[PDB]
Amino acid sequence: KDPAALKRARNTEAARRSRARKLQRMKQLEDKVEELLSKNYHLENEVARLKKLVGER
Amino acid sequence: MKDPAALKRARNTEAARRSRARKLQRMKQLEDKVEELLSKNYHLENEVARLKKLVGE
DNA sequence: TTCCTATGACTCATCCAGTT
DNA sequence: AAACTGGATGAGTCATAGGA
Repeated sequence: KDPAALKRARNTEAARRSRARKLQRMKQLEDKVEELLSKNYHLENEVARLKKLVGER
Repeated sequence: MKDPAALKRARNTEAARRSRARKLQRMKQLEDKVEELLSKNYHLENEVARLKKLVGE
């Protein structure tokens, strides 16, 4: 192992934990986009229900 | 002396430029929708507070 | 066989952070 | 210390999977 050799198999792992970590950062941004659409589904229905027992505007 | 292989890299290297613009744009694309959706749903939460005050809970 | 791209993995040159 | 020690980012290149 030169310090370049040591260094390379170690950088190679820090490039790794980051692809793994970059995978998670988008799988979550998919979920915050999911739940927000389930919340807009239930919320505009809720409005149409209380809307009905009063007026249309 | 030359480029057999310098054509295979200058093309693979375009392809990695390309594959990486896609991931860049699905990521900014979803994040705008997290801001957008967020915004619709506060307005709707307010309209629901209001119609449950016009009428009730 | 043979060719060709799209994506994972590894290397390189930076650059940044903690730490004393 | 804008230079120790070692991790971490961006972009080219390598190894492979899939496609035709």
